[PDB]
This record gives sequence, C-alpha cells and structure tokens, in this order.
Amino acid sequence: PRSRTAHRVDMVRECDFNPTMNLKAAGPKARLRGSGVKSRRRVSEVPLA
Amino acid sequence: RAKLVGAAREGIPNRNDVAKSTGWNQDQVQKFPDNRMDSLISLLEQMQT
Amino acid sequence: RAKLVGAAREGIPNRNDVAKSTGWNQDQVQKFPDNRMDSLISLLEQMQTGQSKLTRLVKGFLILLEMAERKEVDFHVGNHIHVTYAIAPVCDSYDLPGRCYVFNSKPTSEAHAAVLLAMCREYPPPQFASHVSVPADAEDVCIVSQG
Amino acid sequence: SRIGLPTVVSLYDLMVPAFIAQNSALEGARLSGDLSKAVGRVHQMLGMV
Repeated sequence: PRSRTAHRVDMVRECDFNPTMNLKAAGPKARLRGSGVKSRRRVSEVPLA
Repeated sequence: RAKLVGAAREGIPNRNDVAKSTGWNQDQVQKFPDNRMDSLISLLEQMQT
Repeated sequence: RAKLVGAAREGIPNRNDVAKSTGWNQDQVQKFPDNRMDSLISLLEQMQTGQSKLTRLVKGFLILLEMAERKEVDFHVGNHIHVTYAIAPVCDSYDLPGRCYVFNSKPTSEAHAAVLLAMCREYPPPQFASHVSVPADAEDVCIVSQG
Repeated sequence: SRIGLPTVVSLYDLMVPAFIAQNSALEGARLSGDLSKAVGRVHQMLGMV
C-alpha cells in the first residue's frame, strides 16, 4: 500500500439554489418558532433564515 | 379569521379591518404614532404559526 | 390597487378610500389643511409610472463582495429619514427634486438601516475606492422607517 | 468608461408602500467566496471574444 506521499484534493467551489417562488413556506417558519421564544427576530433577518 | 391572515399577509392598508377583527379602541388605533408600525406588522403576522 | 389607480386618476373625492388603501391616521387624513391638496393629488397619481433600480442593487452587490471575502467592516449611518406611508411627513417628503426613497421593512436594528444607506451615496466613504467609482445618484438620502 | 447597465434610480414607489407584490421566479444566486469573482472573470473573457 505505502508508495508515495502528500498530494490530495482541493474541493471545487459551487453555488446553491432553491425551489422557485416568492412566498415563505409554512413549515420552516412554524418550526423555527418551536425552538426559540424571541418576540422579534434576533439577527434581524427574515429571508436568510 | 379571514381579515387577519388573507392568502398571505399584507402591509396593513386599511385600519378599519383592524378595529373589527381583533380589538377595542377604534380611537387608539386611529391615533398610533408612526413608530410602532414596524412592531405591529411584525407582531400580528407572526401569530399564525 | 384598484382604489388608487382606477381606469384613470380622479380628483380625490372620498377620503375614506385613502384611509383603507395606503396609510395610517384616519384622523390625520380627516384633518388636512386646504393647502396640501394640490401636493397630495400630484403626489399620489405620479406613483403609477416610474420604477426601475438595477444600479441600486449593483452598489449593494458590489459592497457585498467588498466585505464578503474581505473581512468585516465597521461603519457609520449617515441619513435623513421619512416617517410614514400616507401622512403629512410622506406628503411633505415628496417636495424637492433629487431625493431618493429607500423603504425599510423592519428598521428595528441598525444593520438594515446601515447597509441600504451606505449603498446609495457615491461609494461608501472612506472605504478604499480601488476598482470602481459608481456615480452618486441624487445625494441626500431619505429612508422610510417606522422606528 | 463602461456604460453597461442603465437605471437612473427613479424610486417613487418605495415612498408609497401598500403596493401589490409581483409573484415571479427567483434567481437565488449565491455569491460563493471564490466563484462570484470567477463568473465575472469569465464574462470579461467572453466580452473579449
């Protein structure tokens, strides 16, 4: 098994994408509420959440 | 109720819909400083889930 | 909305249509001096046409990668500010040329009111110009915020 | 002295909210740390062609 040393791989960079529509899903919002108890949204971000 | 949720939330246009749907003081909803608008919209439309 | 435009604009007859359609203060629309009528009619019926902002987002996405791969940048917030949707401030705001309006949905924290603001003026001073020099659109930025 | 994208920021609508939101397809373009530059580096290289 042991022959040569080092080398290895540098993983390539790629973008991310989604299901295409404007409105927010009910599950992801309702389920986000189940963990925390904040009145307004800490971080101050709705879409990125 | 049908007045609150709609299909999806709106930027509260008519304050007469607020008076009948979910509270007292049609006077105290008529006068409401231009500061708690962001709080009230974030309040009312996070009660569905 | 159907209440605002109609087929073509009308000389605003019923003020009850204004209360439901586009703002708060049914009290402050009831009382409104017989002077801002010409301003309000000229305001509301010139909002149907005129909407395009490709270069607005360009300055935001340019500043995105300016502090995305390059590390965090702490900066200040320098702006003028509008208050409401269909009240005296929004009527008084319309006056004067070269005034850009950026609506803040949730102006609770400083983050959103800082990024949209710095995006607008020239190219955020003083953050190393380097590559690009975007033209400053009508300077004197005026954001719309509830808080 | 490029005159690429023309949009003299005429922004009368953001002054007046309560405007019906247009439901359309989303881009969802995620500017990955390294890839975001590379996309532009291909465009300028395509621009030469």
